Amino acid sequence: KMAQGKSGFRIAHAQMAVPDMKRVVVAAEKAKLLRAKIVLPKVPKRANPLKNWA
Amino acid sequence: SLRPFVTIYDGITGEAEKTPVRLPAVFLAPIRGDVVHFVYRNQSKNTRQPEGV
Amino acid sequence: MKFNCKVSSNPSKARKALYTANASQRALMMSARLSKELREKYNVIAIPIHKDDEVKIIKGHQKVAGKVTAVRRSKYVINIDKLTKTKANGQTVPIAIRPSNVIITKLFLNKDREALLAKKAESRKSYKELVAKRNEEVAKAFTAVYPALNMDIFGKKVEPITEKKPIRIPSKKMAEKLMSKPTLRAYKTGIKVHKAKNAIAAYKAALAKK
Amino acid sequence: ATRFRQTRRRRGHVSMGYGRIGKHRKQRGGRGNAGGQHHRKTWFTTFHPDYFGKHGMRVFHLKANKYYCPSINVDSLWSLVGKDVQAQYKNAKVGEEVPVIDCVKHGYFKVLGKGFLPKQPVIVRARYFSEKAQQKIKAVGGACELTA
Amino acid sequence: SKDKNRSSHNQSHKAHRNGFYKPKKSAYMSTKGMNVQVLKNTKAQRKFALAKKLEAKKAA
Amino acid sequence: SAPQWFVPVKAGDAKVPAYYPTDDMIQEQKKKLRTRKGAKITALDKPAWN
Amino acid sequence: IKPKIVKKYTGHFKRFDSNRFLRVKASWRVPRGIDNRLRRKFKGTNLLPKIGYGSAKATRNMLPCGLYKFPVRNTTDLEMIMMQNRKYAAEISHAVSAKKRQEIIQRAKILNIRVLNADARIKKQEVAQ
Amino acid sequence: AVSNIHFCKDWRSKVHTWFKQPFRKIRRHQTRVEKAKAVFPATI
Amino acid sequence: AIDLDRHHVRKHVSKTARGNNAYMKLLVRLYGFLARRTQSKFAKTILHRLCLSRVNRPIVSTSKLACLMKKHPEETAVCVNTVTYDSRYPVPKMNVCALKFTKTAEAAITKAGGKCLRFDELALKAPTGRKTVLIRGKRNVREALKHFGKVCAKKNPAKQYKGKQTK
RNA sequence: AAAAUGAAGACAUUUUAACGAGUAAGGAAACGAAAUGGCGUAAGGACAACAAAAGUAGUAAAGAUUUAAAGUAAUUUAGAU
RNA sequence: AUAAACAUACUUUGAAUCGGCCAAGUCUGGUAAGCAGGACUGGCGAUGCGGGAUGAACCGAACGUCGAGAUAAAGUGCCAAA
RNA sequence: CGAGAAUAGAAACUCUUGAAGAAGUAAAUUAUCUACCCGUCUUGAAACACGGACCAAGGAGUCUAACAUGGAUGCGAAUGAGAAUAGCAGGAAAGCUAUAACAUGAAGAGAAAACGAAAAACUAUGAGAGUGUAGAAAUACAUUUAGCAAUAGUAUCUUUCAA
RNA sequence: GGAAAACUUAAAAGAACUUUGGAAAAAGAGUGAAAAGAGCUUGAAAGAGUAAUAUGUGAACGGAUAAUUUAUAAGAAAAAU
Repeated sequence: KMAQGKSGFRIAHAQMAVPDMKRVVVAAEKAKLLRAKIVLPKVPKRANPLKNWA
Repeated sequence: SLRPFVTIYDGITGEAEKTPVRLPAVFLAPIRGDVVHFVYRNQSKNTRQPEGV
Repeated sequence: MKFNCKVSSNPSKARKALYTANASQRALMMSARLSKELREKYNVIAIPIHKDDEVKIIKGHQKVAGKVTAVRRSKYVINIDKLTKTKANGQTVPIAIRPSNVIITKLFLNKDREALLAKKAESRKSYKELVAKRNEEVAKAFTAVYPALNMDIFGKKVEPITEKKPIRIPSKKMAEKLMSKPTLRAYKTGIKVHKAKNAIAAYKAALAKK
Repeated sequence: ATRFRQTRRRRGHVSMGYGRIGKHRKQRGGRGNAGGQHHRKTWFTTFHPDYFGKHGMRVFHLKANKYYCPSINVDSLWSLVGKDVQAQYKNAKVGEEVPVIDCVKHGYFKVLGKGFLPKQPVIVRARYFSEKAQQKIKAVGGACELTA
Repeated sequence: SKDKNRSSHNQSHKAHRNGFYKPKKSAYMSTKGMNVQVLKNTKAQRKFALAKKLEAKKAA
Repeated sequence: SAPQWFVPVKAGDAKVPAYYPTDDMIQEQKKKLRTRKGAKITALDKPAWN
Repeated sequence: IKPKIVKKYTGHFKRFDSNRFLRVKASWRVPRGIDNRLRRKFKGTNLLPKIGYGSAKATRNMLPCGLYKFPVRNTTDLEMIMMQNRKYAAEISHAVSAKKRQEIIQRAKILNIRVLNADARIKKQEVAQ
Repeated sequence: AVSNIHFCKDWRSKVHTWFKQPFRKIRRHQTRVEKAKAVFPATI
Repeated sequence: AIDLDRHHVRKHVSKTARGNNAYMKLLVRLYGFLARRTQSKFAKTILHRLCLSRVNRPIVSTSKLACLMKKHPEETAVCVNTVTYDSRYPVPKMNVCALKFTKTAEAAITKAGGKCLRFDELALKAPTGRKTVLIRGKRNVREALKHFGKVCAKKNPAKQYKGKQTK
């Protein structure tokens, strides 16, 4: 409804309806659309195969 | 748009009024800090008095 | 707050008007409070000080009593015979005292202080009847809305409201995202601090129960 | 906001961002539009190629109120009354009432023909009409009315 | 106060920083100023194909 | 229980907050600085790994 | 437990020509002169601040005692670092009186928080006491 | 854009500031009120 | 040293919502998570378009939504921009997801029987994008683009910023 | 630069790789994975002991002179007089 | 064939600059010039470092703060490391 | 003799120095190495080129008006209407309200008279969405659909002697 | 034409008497919370004086590295079965 004491002014809608990110996350997890969380593998240090037998 | 009920208290006796009042829709407006900063930066200069050497 | 446009709230203009005040207006500034015995007899709070008026010092190093020997309106001070200092070579000189640091104990009333002390008495009574008239109308209005109550409840202890009804508003979820970084880190620090204070009190209570 | 200017980021640099060889002097080629045909000619040629000269006839005391003629196309006619009024009279024809879209009251004096009209009859009243505007109004089943 | 007149020194180095901008493909596809009869033949066919297409679009 | 960071100490009859426990329920703990175990003892006839 | 704090340059970066003129203070200013000896990094005078001198991020802003600094103005300020007494250290501000300093020092001992001004503004109990 | 600014004359003595605008409102309103008090349908 | 063609400078792509709008920042987080986890080109497209500036996010009117959705009846238009109302032409029934709906545009879609979703509801219903029709508005219709260039040019002259004595 | 993680930790997140000279000149503010990061002077509006006495101050402010510490630096911090 | 996704194509806005100087298995005027003027490239200007004793341009090589190691130009009677 | 693979195997330490001052840091002096006067115009200055004896304080891209681009913002065929001005509470150079003249825009061409836009478009490439198979970890191939932005080219339409 | 020059203290209580001196003054004494002592709130830099310490053949100053001197400055726990 347009304001009566403020001609031409109406309360705006936020850029998002429910400003919460959790309900979308649980919907895709329920729908099996999300990959599993990733922990970066420990990158091995450079070695010298000409001397390091291992 | 349920707009939950809001209780009205008595200032003298402290007893809450039996009839709650719905939450006005102005309390569901987007909370924009940037837009307020734009307006407050301007209107805060409107009380200033002219000066000059 | 002051609402009169003729008077000024400027400290610089207040001091200047004080230093350039003529002798007529310098006497009213030099006023001292009457003592308990004199206040009950005349029903007057304070009158401008006078010569030969006996006073008692209430603020300063020496709280002696004496007779006012000099009223100096240019310096805005007075002199007491008792309070004196020897001027090195042997002669003594009076010590100035602000009139607001003394209270009058004995009056010098020739013929005009009778006029003044009477006039300042009716003024006190006439204002009390004005305050009384206004205070009864406020009471008359308050009871007209709260007949079971009395106006005396305002002068007593107040019992706060203990009910804690919460309201569900879909903005409490964003409250931390509407904070600037400087004020969010202060809000969260106060939360963490309070929890530590609340955790110690819980631990202390277990030992007290033990 | 003088704290956000470039002067605050150039405190310490000698020339204040204007060069050492070519200093910042008083003038850079004149005062105003000087040299419109001598040393700024390549500027006026590039960016205002018809700045110099004369064209057209002089009107000694022009009457700009006589050329005032707001215009509206046919596709924008029904907005003058609203989409709710348009749907109300959608299924009208010749014989019964049809809304009259007067345009002078709304401030439009001429009606032009651009875009399309809803397939409904209508009575368009205005001061001037276009040749293609009247065709589109009559083809949809409406009428054209003059005013003043 | 004689000065040096002209030099090409450092002009090829400057020209190859943001190097020779080749024209796009649309520059070679312009047909302004082509044969008059060839343009007439092409336009005649395009108007024939377009009208047939729009007639079919009207049927469906 | 006590927070892992909270090591209560006796207050010398000084001013303490309402949440801080009083002296009668505080038992001081000796400061511990040695966290590495000493060397083991093996048979006299066997040689050390080192 | 305390790591090894390594400083890449322990000296002071003094302004150029500050040792010859008293009007040129010792606070550093990058020389912008077109002929400046220092800004051209001549041999002998090529010591300017760089990001390369920055100390390790882990051991940055860390006092020699192994802790950080947390200024306090009253007793309630101490309550913000009682969970991190192994990480921070109280540092009473310079304007805090001697009467208030005792309350902070007395409370900080209760909360096991180190104070770096423990002998600040003390009374005259140094001779004949 | 070819600039057209007529500032080559003395504009500093041609400047008129509206600092009296908030006080004109009070002044005119007080006269409108005083007119009705004097003879009411004179301000009619 | 090393002889490179050029030195590494900041890449000229935005990776976050511009400005301090708390809700637009939340949307970027929501779709930054979806693009990273679902690894879908659609969520990458929405995430990329949410970070464009206002000038690069042009409006789309109900007239263009009506025409683009004509042969897509059971579909949801997805335009990352404001949606204005073309008062000249009727609004059919359609479900549209957009950053903002004009007061007159939302009432025209709602009355016709459509739905005006936002970008959180779309992520709840079609997160990877299944009944979506990606739509963006025209960029070359800006009045600024007319004046760019040299108006003395022989092929595509500019439009001559008006000023003193512009006949 | 790319991967990973992400309502709040904290060091302006974690990992890997490449890179780092410079006059004139440019890089305004804001922008959670931040479209360079900061220090200093003064003035205005708020915040500063969350249990009803709520930043420091005659148990010594500002300033000054020095001794040490933090920061690559701009500077900051504290002791003594 | 080879190389190229922080590739490629750009768009907009704008700064400073158009006194230049040097080298050469190059040229023209001049007896010649550390003279005057050009073609191609690399430099100095805007640039420190190691070497040529010293040097705007030569030789090696272009610079975040450092530790260790092979090296470059060039050196190895003393100054001076060999 | 023997790789793979299966079965059994084992590393937890010493000495010295330090509140009689350890490690580090600072200041002063000495020794080796190293170091030309700053700012400025200039192709080139440490220059026999100019300013500078020394210290403190002051000291130089500011304001007003018009236009454009660009980053954040509101509204959107509208935007503004703190145009004057008229009211409200409160006493207020602040705040709020005013179906409003007008400004920019929605339509463009022509010197002007006189005019004033659809074949409800076409072509090319292009953003997204599925399905199957496989490697097999990610990911790669085949197929169905969609055709936004942008660029180019077109048919058609308004105005002009001329697009 | 046209300057420069603000400030003791809460209160003058603005030292008051002796000795030396031609005098000005100085040394005591005294007032004051404090000389803040009238050239009076604080009291910077340039320039001097005194005291302590160090250095030395035609400039001086700065940087890296060590040596000497001085200063700062790290602890009260505790082993094996």
